[PDB]
Amino acid sequence: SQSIIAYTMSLGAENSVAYSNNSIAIPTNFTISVTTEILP
Amino acid sequence: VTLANGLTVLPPLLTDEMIAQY
Ligand SMILES: *[C@@H]1O[C@H](CO)[C@@H](O)[C@H](O)[C@H]1NC(C)=O
Repeated sequence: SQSIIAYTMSLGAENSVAYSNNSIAIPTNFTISVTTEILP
Repeated sequence: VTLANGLTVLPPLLTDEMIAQY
């Protein structure tokens, strides 16, 4: 069964980050990615 | 902030609650 549906807004994915005293994160590897920007 | 024949005021897509959450 397929039809029109109505849903509330997807505000986005929920990300859990934990602020901690004296704790740090540093990236180990890295990734290189190219993105398209279009200006008329 | 103090707010304010065929003329209808369309509500914004982004509600105040979702803007505050952003
Ligand atoms: C970094 O990522 C690449 C893939 O993008 C992977 O091939 C490479 O092994 C990674 N480097 C390390 C040290 O894991």
